Amino acid sequence: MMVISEKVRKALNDQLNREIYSSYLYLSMATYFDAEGFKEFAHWMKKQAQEELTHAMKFYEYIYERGGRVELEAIEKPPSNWNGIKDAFEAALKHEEFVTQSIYNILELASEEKDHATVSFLKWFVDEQVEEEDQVREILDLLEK
Amino acid sequence: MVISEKVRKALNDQLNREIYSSYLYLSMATYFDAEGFKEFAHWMKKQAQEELTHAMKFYEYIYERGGRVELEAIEKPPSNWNGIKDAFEAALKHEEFVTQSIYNILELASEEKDHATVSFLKWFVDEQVEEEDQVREILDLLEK
Ligand SMILES: [Co+2]
Ligand SMILES: [Co+2]
Ligand SMILES: [Co+2]
Ligand SMILES: [Co+2]
Ligand SMILES: [Co+2]
Ligand SMILES: [Co+2]
Ligand SMILES: [Co+2]
Ligand SMILES: [Co+2]
Ligand SMILES: [Co+2]
Ligand SMILES: [Co+2]
Ligand SMILES: [Co+2]
Repeated sequence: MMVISEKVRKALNDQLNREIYSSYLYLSMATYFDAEGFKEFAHWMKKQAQEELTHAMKFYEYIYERGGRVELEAIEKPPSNWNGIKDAFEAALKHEEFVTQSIYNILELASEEKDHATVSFLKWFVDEQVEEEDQVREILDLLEK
Repeated sequence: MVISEKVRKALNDQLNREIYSSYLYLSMATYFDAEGFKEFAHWMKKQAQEELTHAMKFYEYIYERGGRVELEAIEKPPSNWNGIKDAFEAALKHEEFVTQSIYNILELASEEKDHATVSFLKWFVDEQVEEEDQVREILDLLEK
């Protein structure tokens, strides 16, 4: 019933678990901000946390509409503390660039397999990822002022 | 054409709404730049660019479904607002109109069992919810 390859289902499945860890990382950034009493930065991390679950569930439902199956993996414990405000956001940017590269790797994999549906599915996330990296760069830019 | 004329017209209308939103955000950049709010202006210019990418998504989807795009005249946007908060409230009010308009196309596309168009729009429903919350977040931070 699967109209994607195993290599593609696997890579999509891996990304879903990365989106889940992303939500968890952002949640853990919330705990740091909130403990430092930066309640607005924390509110942004909790919103980002809920959005990354939106990302993960988008991968979920794509995997299944293409006849695949999802296996959830263990979620590593995220850091719960950073050396200041700028450093936590630098970590967010670092993580978002990591997510971007991983999505790029799936896109090239899907193109070499002539998988049009998965290429087209992924282009939506490339744009969101460009937006999400620029968001952090803007925050970092404004903090060094 | 594998979309109905009703959906095509709805999608072409939204394309022109994205085109206008881009021009609105550019106009807001002219205001922020005039007033020295250079960083705000950069946000507007990036948003103007993004709204154009929204326009070209609808463009390509229409042609991919066998429809045609027709570009309408672009209204002159406001040039000036009464301060930063006023500029961002207008943005928020404009985003809410864009959100409603997309839902109306989603409603119509569902009723016609146009599955491809439902699936296309659900990306925009989610982007719209984020874009609304971004400017709402700005406004809350301005009350400060
Ligand atoms: Co808040
Ligand atoms: Co994500
Ligand atoms: Co992200
Ligand atoms: Co977005
Ligand atoms: Co986002
Ligand atoms: Co910038
Ligand atoms: Co800037
Ligand atoms: Co738009
Ligand atoms: Co918009
Ligand atoms: Co956006
Ligand atoms: Co808020």
